[PDB]
Amino acid sequence: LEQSFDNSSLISSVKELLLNKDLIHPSILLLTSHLAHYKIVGSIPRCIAMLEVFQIVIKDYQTPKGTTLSRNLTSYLSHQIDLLKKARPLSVTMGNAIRWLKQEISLIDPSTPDKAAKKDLCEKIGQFAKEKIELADQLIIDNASTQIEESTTIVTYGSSKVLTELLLHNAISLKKNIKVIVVDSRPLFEGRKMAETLRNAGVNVMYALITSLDTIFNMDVDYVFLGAHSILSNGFLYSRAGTAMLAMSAKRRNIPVLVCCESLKFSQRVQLDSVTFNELADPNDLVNKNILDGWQELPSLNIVNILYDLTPPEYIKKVITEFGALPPSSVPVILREYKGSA
Amino acid sequence: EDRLQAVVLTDSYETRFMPLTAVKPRCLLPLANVPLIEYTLEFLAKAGVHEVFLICSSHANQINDYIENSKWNLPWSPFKITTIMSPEARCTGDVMRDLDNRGIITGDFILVSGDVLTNIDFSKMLEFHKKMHLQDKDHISTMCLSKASTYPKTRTIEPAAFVLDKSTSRCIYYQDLPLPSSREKTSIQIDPELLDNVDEFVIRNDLIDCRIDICTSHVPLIFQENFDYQSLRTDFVKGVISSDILGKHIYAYLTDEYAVRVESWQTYDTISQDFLGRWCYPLVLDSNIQDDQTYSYESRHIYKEKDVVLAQSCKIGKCTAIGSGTKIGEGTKIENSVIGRNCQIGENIRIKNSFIWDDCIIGNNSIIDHSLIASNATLGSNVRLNDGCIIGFNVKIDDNMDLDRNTKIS
Amino acid sequence: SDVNVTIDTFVAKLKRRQVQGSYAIALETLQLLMRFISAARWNHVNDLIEQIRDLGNSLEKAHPTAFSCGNVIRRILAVLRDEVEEDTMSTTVTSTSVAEPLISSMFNLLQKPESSMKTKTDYRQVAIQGIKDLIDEIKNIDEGIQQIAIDLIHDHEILLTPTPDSKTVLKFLITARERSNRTFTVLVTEGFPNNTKNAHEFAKKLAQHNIETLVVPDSAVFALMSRVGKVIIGTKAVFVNGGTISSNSGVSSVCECAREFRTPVFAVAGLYKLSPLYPFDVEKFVEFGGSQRILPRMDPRKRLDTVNQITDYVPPENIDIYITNVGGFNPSFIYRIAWDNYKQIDVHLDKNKA
Amino acid sequence: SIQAFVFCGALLPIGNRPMIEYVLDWCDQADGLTSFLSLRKQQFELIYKALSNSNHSHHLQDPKKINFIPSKANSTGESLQKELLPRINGDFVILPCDFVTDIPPQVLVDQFRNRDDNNLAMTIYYKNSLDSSIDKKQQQKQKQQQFFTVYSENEDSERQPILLDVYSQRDVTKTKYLQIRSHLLWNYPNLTVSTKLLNSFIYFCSFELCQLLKLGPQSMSRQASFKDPFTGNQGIFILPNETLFIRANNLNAYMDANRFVLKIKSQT
Repeated sequence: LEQSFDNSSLISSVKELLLNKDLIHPSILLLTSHLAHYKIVGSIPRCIAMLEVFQIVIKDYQTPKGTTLSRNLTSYLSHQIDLLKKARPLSVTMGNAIRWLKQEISLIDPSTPDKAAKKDLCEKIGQFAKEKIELADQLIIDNASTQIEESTTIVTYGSSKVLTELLLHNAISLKKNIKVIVVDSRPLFEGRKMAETLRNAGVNVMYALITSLDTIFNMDVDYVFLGAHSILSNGFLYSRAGTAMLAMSAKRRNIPVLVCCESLKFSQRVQLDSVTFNELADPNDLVNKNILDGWQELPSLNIVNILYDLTPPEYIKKVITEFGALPPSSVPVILREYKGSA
Repeated sequence: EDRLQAVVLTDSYETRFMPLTAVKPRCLLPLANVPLIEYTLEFLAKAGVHEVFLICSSHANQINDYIENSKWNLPWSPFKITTIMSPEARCTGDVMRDLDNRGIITGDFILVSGDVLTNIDFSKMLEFHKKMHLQDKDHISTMCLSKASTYPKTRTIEPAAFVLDKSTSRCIYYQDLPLPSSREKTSIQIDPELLDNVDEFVIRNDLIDCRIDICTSHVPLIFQENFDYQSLRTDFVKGVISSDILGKHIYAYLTDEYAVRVESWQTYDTISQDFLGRWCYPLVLDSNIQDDQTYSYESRHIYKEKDVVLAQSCKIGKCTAIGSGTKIGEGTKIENSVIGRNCQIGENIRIKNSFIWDDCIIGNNSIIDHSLIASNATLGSNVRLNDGCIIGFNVKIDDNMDLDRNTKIS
Repeated sequence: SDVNVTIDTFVAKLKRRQVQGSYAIALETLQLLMRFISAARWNHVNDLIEQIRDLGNSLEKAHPTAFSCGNVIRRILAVLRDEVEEDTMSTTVTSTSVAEPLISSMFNLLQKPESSMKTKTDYRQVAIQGIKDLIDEIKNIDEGIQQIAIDLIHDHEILLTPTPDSKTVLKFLITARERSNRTFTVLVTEGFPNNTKNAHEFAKKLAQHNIETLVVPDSAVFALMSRVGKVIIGTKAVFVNGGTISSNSGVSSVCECAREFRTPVFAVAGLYKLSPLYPFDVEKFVEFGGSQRILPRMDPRKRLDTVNQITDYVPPENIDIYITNVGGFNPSFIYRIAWDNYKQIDVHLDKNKA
Repeated sequence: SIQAFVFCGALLPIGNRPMIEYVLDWCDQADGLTSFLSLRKQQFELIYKALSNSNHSHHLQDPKKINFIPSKANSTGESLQKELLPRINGDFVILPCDFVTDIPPQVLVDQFRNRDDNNLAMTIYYKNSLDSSIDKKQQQKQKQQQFFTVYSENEDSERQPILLDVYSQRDVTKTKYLQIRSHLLWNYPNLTVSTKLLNSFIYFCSFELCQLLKLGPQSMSRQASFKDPFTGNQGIFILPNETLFIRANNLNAYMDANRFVLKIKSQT
């Protein structure tokens, strides 16, 4: 009660809707079903999957009689976003795409016979993720590869989002020697997906848990690379929980730390505290007859499960985007030069 | 309850290890710088036993002198130790009936066939067996086995398929699964007349065989007059359940963690690395019990004793184990392999996935891959190897000898 | 003899973890030690320390990383190593008693020239009470803990421990709520995946005594570290640097993350949890665990590698105080308590005095 | 999207509502349970439909196409293949002739939701319920079913359990005495089978009308023999699914429906 972070109302556990005024897309319920019951995403996997259902749901237009297609879809698509907000609040990978999409709703005129409404939207929103994601990730590949020598180590955290493809390129598409250290944490064992993949790729993978983190650093170790969820306007890395403890330690143990990221994952907002702006996710998950049951109904017990947390930018040495590399204090200068400009 | 008898039998897999085994039994062979007699013996020292009964159908003279040099002939061991000599080719079960004709064994007792290695407790196995006593008087035994979950078809020699009960876990029938690389003999058969009082029953494959069964003394007397059974599970667990004897209930048991038994070198390939890793928790290598070793643990699974001369610029990779009396040289590479005690390593040799035993001298520029070397077998210069070289004991190798796959030379 | 087999089954008791924890092994190594005391015929007082120094080398070489057994044998030697010099100068006439406990230890090796009259049997019975007074100290170490820590801690601050497997603070925070009626909370993380057995057991019994408690995951402990300004760590053993041998898992990096926020870091330790040895290698005392409960799939064909760890070590710069039965102490003062309990000979506890 | 379809093949309905009608508004009870349309044969519909189209203020949008030939005049496996090319809209749900239940299909279409395992058909079933006693009928006509009973305790793999083959009494147990190909055993080799498993005929379905066109599944009568061949290599082809539950529902198969409505299904 003294910190009262349990009464930080960033999320509730509300469910069970029945309303049928909107024609709810059945497949967008599947997307929310695939998130909230068991999380299967990073952030750019959402930015793919949020786009996967959007190409389908615009194809079923269902434009009514006395309404322009500019007038209904700004309500029709945005009503379906609140289904996701019941499941999981948005990211900036969510956020920067959808406001760009709401521009495209507004910049059309009453001239389209709804047959032309596909290809002016379809390839355009396809060339979004073709440019802003795919070949944006291509420029990640050449930039990080020249900053990695052979016969070294990489320490990652959680499931990566883009540097999985980077580790595939340096182990197979360039065949230089490399050892991989993947560490994830209870409850979301998403780093095991990388641990399956890179040894299916056939490379030296050492799996790890965050409680045993010191003895990884007591060996020959360097080049700590990180996934990301958003970068603050200061330089704080808003990312998956438990990122900063290796980010403080490897910076304390004088070997450099980088964050693989992109310009789409920037943001205008700013903060400097970990427990201010976050999300909780269903406190039943940290249980597994069990050992304990009854965080409810029992006096003086609670289960927290932090999803996102900030890292100080002094821990990060170099921030790499698709345009290049940059020091972490110099993050917000792209916000005036490329994001909404490029 | 009390008086935990047992019976230990080696000497059934002399067919399996024929390039070796001419001078010493399979059970005498070193897994990780130390043999696998005492892996079982310390495991039934965990059982809290009072006596054992060895079977040595071959190489009988070089068994007890090793026990004379063990701690087990010295009076603080959990059991007194007894041996039984025998002539050759005395198969399983016929070792029992002649012992049953002797008839020392009273009550409950421990079958360990093959050579096993595990981490399972003795406790939860046994009241489960006593739960069978409290549920049945026509009971037979409880066969504890593990669950090779992510890997079917890599239990190398024989694939074993089991059908058992949901509730009581009574093993319904056994039929040996064929070779999985052989896509031809695609049929199993289970006669449903004996499927009366189960009606919800589990048919599995991944129960990896370890032959660790405990049973009462009545069922060898049942096994006595049925003298036409020659194996443990290939014939007898079928015929005791295929309606010939009426109302006899054998159970199995499944555990969620490690228990295994050596079948071939491919089993010797896998579980050596599993024991060298932390997959054998808690029975770990730095315990140093048997020849009261001096192994100190380091990260990435390094098992170094003392008196280890590590040269400059020789990288030691993951999953290695080094005894005393050893000297590596400059420019060599040590990775994912055990190293015998008291040996010599030359210059620029890449040992990789190969189990070199004691007293071995390797000539320079002679890399070794998937090729274990037995005792006293030195090498020469430019001796290149490949998969399956199971070269044997005291084998002099001259220079420049490259070999082919499955070189079972001696 | 009959005592020579009870040590062998005690040697067997220390191989395959037949006892765990820093508490119960010290009581059971000492009750078993009295059997060796009652059946010994030393015939000379320097033979009796030879009777026990090989026994420790039959024990410490048998299992190194247990220390609650390992520090008793030196301390119970030290109460007799004291009394060799007691009967030495009292036998003489000129300088029978000076009785100042400290001579300058630098100069003592650097000056070398070359009623109870004897009562040779008393070294037995003074060790028989030496059996008894050690255990009776261990039974109530918590009163010297609780005398100074409620002095040290205050009322309205949120807290955190990374060691739920500490029966000290399990017992201490009962009476830290009960007698002193201070209200607060404790954050509690898990020793994943090992003390999470007891971590769920820890806050539940504290939920019975309802100290506003809540369980945090191991990854979240940085994100709430800005709120909390005090951490306590229930350690397992402690060496001469003030670097302590802690409990199972997860506690070292969060002790590092606490130190980075300029947060005071507390520890509790009994006087018998002291150890006169030095941490030469950190990795010769950091014991690991198993690949079983850190991933259960056991792939033989993909077959990656993974690391467990069931011992964490911290430097003394990351620690601040030692709440003990005899007071709170500096991380660097630890020698003076230890060398008031141990001697320079049996710290190299080995028959080869090379 | 979801589409309904009802099969058909004393006849007097006992429980104060017609036998044929018991799947009509029951599969569309609330919002959620709405399929696209349902289909049915004639079955002298005038007694059935005139009471079924009573009490109307509820937007009872009921189209129903009628055939006569897949109505015990032909095997409903092969005859249905031509009866789907105008009938296809999206996902499929079939219905048996006279199905009854207690727990509504709102939670059963929830089982159809989270099916990202690229499935083609999941089959929600149940075993026999608590029967009366050792009955005063004939012997236990047990449909020995060849499948995987309990949930998979392995991640990512058969996360709903699998029906593998399908047989019964009198076909294998009286000719070849429960023989199984060990080849089809090799995929998920830790199986469990039962005897009282009542084939509930519910059979959630999908877009395999786009993908039944290869030869080998086209000769299927009885609408279950598609994983009865392993359909692989001598890799594996597409996958079925199966689901069941614990308690508190109903069905009917035999002539015991005269006594199912007597003491089990009382309504107050």
